Amino acid sequence: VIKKIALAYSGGLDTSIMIPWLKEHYEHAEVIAVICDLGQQEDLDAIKNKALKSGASKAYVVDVKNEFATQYLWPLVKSGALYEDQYILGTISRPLIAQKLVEIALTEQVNAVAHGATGKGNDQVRFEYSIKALAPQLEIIAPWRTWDIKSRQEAIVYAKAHGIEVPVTPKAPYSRDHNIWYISHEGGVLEDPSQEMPNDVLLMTAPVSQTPDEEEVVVLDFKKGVPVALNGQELSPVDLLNSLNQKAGQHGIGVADIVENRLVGMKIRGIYEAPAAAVLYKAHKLLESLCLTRSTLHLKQSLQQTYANLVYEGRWFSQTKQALDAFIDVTQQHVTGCVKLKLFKGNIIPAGMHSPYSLHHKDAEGFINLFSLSAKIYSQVHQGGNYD
Amino acid sequence: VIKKIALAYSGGLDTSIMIPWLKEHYEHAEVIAVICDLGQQEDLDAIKNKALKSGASKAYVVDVKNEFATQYLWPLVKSGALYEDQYILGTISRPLIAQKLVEIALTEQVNAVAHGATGKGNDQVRFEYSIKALAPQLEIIAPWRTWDIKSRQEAIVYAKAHGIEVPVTPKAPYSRDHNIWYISHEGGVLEDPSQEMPNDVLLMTAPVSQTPDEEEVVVLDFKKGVPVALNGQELSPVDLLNSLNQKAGQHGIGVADIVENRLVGMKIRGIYEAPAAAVLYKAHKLLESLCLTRSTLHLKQSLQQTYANLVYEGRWFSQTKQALDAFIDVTQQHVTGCVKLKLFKGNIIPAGMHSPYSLHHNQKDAEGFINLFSLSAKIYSQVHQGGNYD
Amino acid sequence: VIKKIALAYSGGLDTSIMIPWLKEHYEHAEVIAVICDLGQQEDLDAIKNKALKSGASKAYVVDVKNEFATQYLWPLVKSGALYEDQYILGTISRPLIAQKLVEIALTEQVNAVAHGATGKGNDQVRFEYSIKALAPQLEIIAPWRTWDIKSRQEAIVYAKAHGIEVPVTPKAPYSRDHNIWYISHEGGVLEDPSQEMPNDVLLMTAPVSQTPDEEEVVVLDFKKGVPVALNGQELSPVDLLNSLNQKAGQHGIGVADIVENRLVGMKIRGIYEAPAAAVLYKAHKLLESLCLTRSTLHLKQSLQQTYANLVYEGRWFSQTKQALDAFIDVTQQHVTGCVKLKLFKGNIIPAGMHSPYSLHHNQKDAEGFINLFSLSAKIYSQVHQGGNYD
Amino acid sequence: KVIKKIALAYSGGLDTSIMIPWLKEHYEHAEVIAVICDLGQQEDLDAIKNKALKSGASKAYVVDVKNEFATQYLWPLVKSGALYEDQYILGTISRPLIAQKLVEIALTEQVNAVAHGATGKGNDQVRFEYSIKALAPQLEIIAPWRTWDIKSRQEAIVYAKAHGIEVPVTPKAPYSRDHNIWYISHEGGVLEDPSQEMPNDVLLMTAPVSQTPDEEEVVVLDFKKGVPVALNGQELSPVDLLNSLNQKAGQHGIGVADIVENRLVGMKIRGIYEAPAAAVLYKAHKLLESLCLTRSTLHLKQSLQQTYANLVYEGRWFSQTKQALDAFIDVTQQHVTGCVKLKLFKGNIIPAGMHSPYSLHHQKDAEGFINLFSLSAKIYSQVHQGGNYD
Ligand SMILES: Nc1ncnc2c1ncn2[C@@H]1O[C@H](COP(=O)(O)OP(=O)(O)NP(=O)(O)O)[C@@H](O)[C@H]1O
Ligand SMILES: Nc1ncnc2c1ncn2[C@@H]1O[C@H](COP(=O)(O)OP(=O)(O)NP(=O)(O)O)[C@@H](O)[C@H]1O
Ligand SMILES: Nc1ncnc2c1ncn2[C@@H]1O[C@H](COP(=O)(O)OP(=O)(O)NP(=O)(O)O)[C@@H](O)[C@H]1O
Ligand SMILES: Nc1ncnc2c1ncn2[C@@H]1O[C@H](COP(=O)(O)OP(=O)(O)NP(=O)(O)O)[C@@H](O)[C@H]1O
Ligand SMILES: NC(=[NH2+])NCCC[C@H](N)C(=O)O
Ligand SMILES: NC(=[NH2+])NCCC[C@H](N)C(=O)O
Ligand SMILES: NC(=[NH2+])NCCC[C@H](N)C(=O)O
Ligand SMILES: NC(=[NH2+])NCCC[C@H](N)C(=O)O
Ligand SMILES: [Mg+2]
Ligand SMILES: [Mg+2]
Ligand SMILES: [Mg+2]
Ligand SMILES: [Mg+2]
Repeated sequence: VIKKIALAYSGGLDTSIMIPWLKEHYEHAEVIAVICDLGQQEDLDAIKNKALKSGASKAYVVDVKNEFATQYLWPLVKSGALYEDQYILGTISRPLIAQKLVEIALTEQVNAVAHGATGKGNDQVRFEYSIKALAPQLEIIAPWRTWDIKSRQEAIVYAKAHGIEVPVTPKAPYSRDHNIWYISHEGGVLEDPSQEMPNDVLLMTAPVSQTPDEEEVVVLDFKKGVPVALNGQELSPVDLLNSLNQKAGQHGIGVADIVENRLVGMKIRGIYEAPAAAVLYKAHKLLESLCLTRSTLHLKQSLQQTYANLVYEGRWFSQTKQALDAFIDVTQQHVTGCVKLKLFKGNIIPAGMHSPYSLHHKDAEGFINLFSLSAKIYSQVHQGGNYD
Repeated sequence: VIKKIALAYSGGLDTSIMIPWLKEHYEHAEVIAVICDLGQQEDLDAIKNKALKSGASKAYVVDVKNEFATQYLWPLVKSGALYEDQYILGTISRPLIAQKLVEIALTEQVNAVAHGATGKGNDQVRFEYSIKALAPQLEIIAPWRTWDIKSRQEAIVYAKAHGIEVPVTPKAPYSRDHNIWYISHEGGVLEDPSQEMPNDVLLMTAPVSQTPDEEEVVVLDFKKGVPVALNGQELSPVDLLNSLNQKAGQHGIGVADIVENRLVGMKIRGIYEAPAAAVLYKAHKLLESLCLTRSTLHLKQSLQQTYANLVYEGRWFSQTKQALDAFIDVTQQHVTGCVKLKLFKGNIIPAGMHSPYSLHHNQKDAEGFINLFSLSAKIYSQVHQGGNYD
Repeated sequence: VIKKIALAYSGGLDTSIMIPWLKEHYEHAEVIAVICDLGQQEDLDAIKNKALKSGASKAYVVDVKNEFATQYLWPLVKSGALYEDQYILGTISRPLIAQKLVEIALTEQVNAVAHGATGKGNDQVRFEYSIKALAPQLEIIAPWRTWDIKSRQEAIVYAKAHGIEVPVTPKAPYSRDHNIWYISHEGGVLEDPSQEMPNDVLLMTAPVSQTPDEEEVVVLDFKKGVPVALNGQELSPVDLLNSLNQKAGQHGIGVADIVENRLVGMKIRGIYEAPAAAVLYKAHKLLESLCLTRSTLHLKQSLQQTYANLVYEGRWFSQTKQALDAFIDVTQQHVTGCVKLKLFKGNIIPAGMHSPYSLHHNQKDAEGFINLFSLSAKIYSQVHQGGNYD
Repeated sequence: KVIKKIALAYSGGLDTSIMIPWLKEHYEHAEVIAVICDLGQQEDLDAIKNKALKSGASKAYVVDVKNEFATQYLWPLVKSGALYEDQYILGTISRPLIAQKLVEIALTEQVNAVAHGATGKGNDQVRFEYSIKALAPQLEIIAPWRTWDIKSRQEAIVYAKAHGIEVPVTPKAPYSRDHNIWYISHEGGVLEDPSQEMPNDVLLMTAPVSQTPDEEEVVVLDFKKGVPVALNGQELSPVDLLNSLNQKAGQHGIGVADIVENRLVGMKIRGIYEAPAAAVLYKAHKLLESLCLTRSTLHLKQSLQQTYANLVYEGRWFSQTKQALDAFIDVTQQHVTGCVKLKLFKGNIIPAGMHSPYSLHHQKDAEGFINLFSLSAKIYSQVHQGGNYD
């Protein structure tokens, strides 16, 4: 008996019209909106009011920027994971959105939760794996998989029919996602990989041709694998990300133009901006090269893909992830020190690093003989053979 | 009796004095010098003549640039491997040097082979693993592990006592290696990772502040994972690497400043220049992302570290490498197409790609996939009711 | 328009009633049946006649036992793969069934292919992945996912209303699959892992208490990773498997009782009989331990899970599988020799092995190896003075 | 700087007995402290202590480490599920513990050096010395087998007699053995020919299958967080449970492995290993994991078993790499809690039921899952139209 539904509400046209749609298809159902502040830099008061004006009985706005940075982005930094060796995994936000939706749903005695992810992308998997992992008893409603709205023009017609304001502004040329960690752009003319990136895509990163002609030095202090200070100033994760995004963005750093494999089974061409992320990944990699032994570094690097795939596929809320985090946290115990980097014209240039736990500071013949003994034996057995 | 020794001879003071040293410690032994042209851009006829003036009975100069490109660098490009996710592995040349040394050693019926790799580095392992893999019967002599010479001034004293001319110009401030693929710099003041790279290190790459203010477009055509044309012009591998090294180096591309783990058990700070290698790695990665399925891409990426460690450790001549190469060659069958890149201020910027084998092209399907993909998570959370994942 | 359908036909009641059901739901479609002889040891003439009596216009019976052994089981033996470290993967037959279904469909102007795998299992994924990999243009029809028949009694009602004869003998208490490599049992009272295996499950393996009191020696010759002779007699793959299944089954060998993760999201309890497979896996493992270097063995063992998952998931017809097969075939080049084993009371006991390519054959070297192998540990403990590894 | 005191890992053999006078000879006025560990080798340790004192040791410690061997070494090993090269139960996991106790006493006694009696050709010298460097990088290590002029057992006997050490006539053991609560190892002698079956005088704790009981024996194992806590309904300490299970499973002929393994020191060795309780615990642990872990956790954990096994085999126990693996493993073991019933019979460990409070064992969706799971295969086959996967 669906009497009450919690909707992950982003403020767009689509989730706005899902409020009356949900109330139409679940008779006398009350709809509560859940709005997360992830750093998308939108007017959340206006989004809250729009949810209420659209028919929600309540509209929660939850500021999750610090929780996102400390509970999601910091473990990701520690993992060093890049999906398919290229993608900075900004959709790590989806399980956090799901977590807040489920938390509020359970305090509001709702029967079902809903989200506005489309029927063709990855985000629907991320949302629904997370919801099942957190609250297997909650019904999930995905209007894009059910309703007859097929186009933006149809959504606009429906919006006007239900008193939802639709002012004229052209269709966005690109489908975008924005949080404190990244900006993603896909769709439209981007879906043709034979074409270069158009010049109106980037939103927070300067094209290299307009970057400063003087390099900028940044000094990052890390403790146990995460950054705690910038240029000698202790900063919260959010403040450090904000400052580093501004600096590295001004210097054109961090743009990735990639073709990736979706979980749903097709390839997509995406543009990703993440200036601070690129700088943090570089500094973290340098410190690990100083502070981990060879065997630890090699084993940890061999698990980056596993971690990246888990994040990409929405499997954050799993024992598998818990076990990887426990492995990673051990490896990060001594990843503590100072990394100086020069930002300049899209480049992150090493400028020195140090750590109180730096490992940088007749035997050879015996090592060589025993290291190569199996090769010597093999070649004696296969005399005259080659390795072609 | 050791009557004949083949020496891998690079032309420095050290391998020059190894010639009388070997003749002294192996009485009446004749020494044959083997010099490889790997693209180090040195006067090899001068090096040949110095080998003979130093007491070598014969001095071979073998031009192996083409074979280095096709038999080593092209498999490396196909692998996509980077040691510790950073190093472009220019010492992939060491097994080739060992291969030419052994080939000549067997032709000349020598009793032993010798090399001048130092006793503290990786190159001695690379040479000696390769020699044992190719010719386990040959004795190996490494003078740096046997002789009493410890410093350059000690080598100079020895050279004077043994009729070896000492070059006027001193040893560079850095230990360097140079071939068509890369230039490496280590040692000296580079052994302090707390300092930035000095301004006198780079030899083939412009500093980014001194790069052109206009971008340059390059177009690379690939066939089965390797580049066959640049800007619409079919080029041999060596000509293509040469051209791309010039273009990308002019635009400041490809400098790596890293701390790596040696095989011999300690970390070293190195500077690596490899402009064309960076451009080819980028283009190859882009084309794989278009032409491989997800499962093939993910499996191949998971073997890159294995390949990189094998190359770094000198294990090129092994059945393990042969098996990896067979796997890689299958995955490269359709990595064929065109990649356009912009070179600019140290950046390699995607400018479009296409492939006749590109794999890039209902709502009811998604709900079923979601439910079964997530079923195990739903069962787990029902069993551990109320549990967190903290 | 779907005018003609090829149905993978096993001869049970369910695939029999699918023939009239397909004709009802695809207006006047012709249905041809494809029956594979995989070693299920059934009366294939009776199955062929039952397909025709049920309304099939044609019923092909294809003997695929040699193709199965040489093109599927031999690569599997070479891989050493066991799904979740326990399961011998007898459903490697499903891509072969799909391959014959498609081969015949494309000689018969067929528009759609059909199979009788249930909607809850793995086999439907295996069939339909394979069909899409081989012939993406063919439509696929799975009646269990579409029709309203939900029980055996409902199937019987439907058979009676459509002229399909109902067998006198009931449904077996277990869902079974049988080919030359294995017999699988699941469902029924087996779906309680808290209970031991009932005494009426096993079909080709003696209970251990009912095995001979004298051991039996078998001698297996291998060439390039696959068995070519048994007790000094060269035997075809099918004859060797048949003989070894009889011998090892009589000695109680090869029963696995496991809980496995399905691809479709849930765990299942299965009983698997595969006597010859257990013996061949053991002999192959022993010879690899003799003929492979350490690095090759370790790398190959690290890919067994990948291969096992690929087979289990039905991804046989993929470039990923082709690349793995290329890797594996290199590693098998020297896996050639003789393994003697004692079969006794459910045990496979090594009794000696040899190979012309066996790799089994100073104190000063050890100290240097130890010091450099341990140098990284010494540096770390000097840096972290007073620490522990708790 | 002058070596005044040496701590020696002292086993009671002839070899470490004569190392006390040898050490005192080669390090003038040095005293020798013997360190004897109780690992379950079932020897008279007070007699070994007395022999050390009689041979000239100033102090002789006997450290009972059986409980901590089980809880700090064997229990993590059981939780890992690791087998070296998929065959070896890793009984030399004891070597880092021996080194740890040696180093503790070394530091307490303010000695200048530690010594051990491992030979120059084996793995144990690496295990001891890696551990010693990881725990105490400042301590000098003395390995007399790598230094002294004693080459044979007969020479060791001559030396013992010239230095007052009792050598009564008792013939050379035909095999080199190691024994602790976890396993017994046998190698050397006629075992070094893999073409020969195991001789009938090898086994010491495991019945040959032909003399095992004719009635099966049920054991019930309760596990909590991946380790056994009770046997047949009785809570037992780890040592008591291992002792009881070794007796029961040994009586039923369980757990003998006859293998060829790759040494770290670069060559293969043929070994016989007995470990009855270990085989039973490994089987029970594997069954419980199959019930309680999700598929993705099981697959990832199984993929790290080889890493863990190699680390243990190579002596790298005292490392951050091991600590990180243990942290991963411990998370996966949090719900590996429940009851496994097994039948021991004639060398077989037969599943007889399992249950757990955390067991994970309990039409339209399947089509959508199939279509998206197989979409990349369909796209690939449309691009490579009509292609094959041979
Ligand atoms: N900050 C957020 N708070 C709550 N729900 C969110 C948030 N961001 C995304 N979602 C949910 O995730 C779904 C998918 O995100 P998204 O791709 O941004 O679509 P959209 O916001 O509906 N459309 P658009 O205007 O093009 O961005 C949304 O429909 C919401 O259900
Ligand atoms: N092109 C080459 N041809 C033949 N042998 C070579 C070549 N390059 C390197 N070697 C061998 O490898 C050894 C190690 O190389 P390297 O570190 O360059 O030492 P080096 O040339 O003797 N000294 P330096 O002058 O400081 O570069 C050399 O001594 C030679 O034995
Ligand atoms: N040897 C075979 N030849 C052709 N098709 C087969 C063969 N084995 C299995 N199949 C197909 O695979 C499907 C699933 O196999 P299976 O689980 O045995 O179902 P079934 O045979 O229809 N029912 P049952 O009588 O309980 O064995 C069958 O319905 C057929 O479509
Ligand atoms: N329980 C133990 N306590 C102390 N040291 C030990 C113990 N077991 C082994 N060691 C050390 O490990 C070394 C190698 O073990 P091992 O192979 O048993 O040689 P051994 O005891 O000297 N000779 P053997 O009588 O043939 O077993 C010994 O020489 C000791 O230094
Ligand atoms: N709803 C969105 N626009 N999401 C951005 C998707 C980014 C990227 N393709 C991913 O799947 O992680
Ligand atoms: N002799 C030399 N300078 N060799 C260059 C070594 C570069 C790098 N450290 C490597 O081991 O591959
Ligand atoms: N239709 C059948 N009876 N199939 C046998 C299934 C065996 C095993 N569970 C597997 O998926 O491989
Ligand atoms: N000293 C001994 N006898 N040790 C037994 C060695 C067992 C096995 N070969 C190993 O290296 O682990
Ligand atoms: Mg949005
Ligand atoms: Mg040189
Ligand atoms: Mg059947
Ligand atoms: Mg002993």
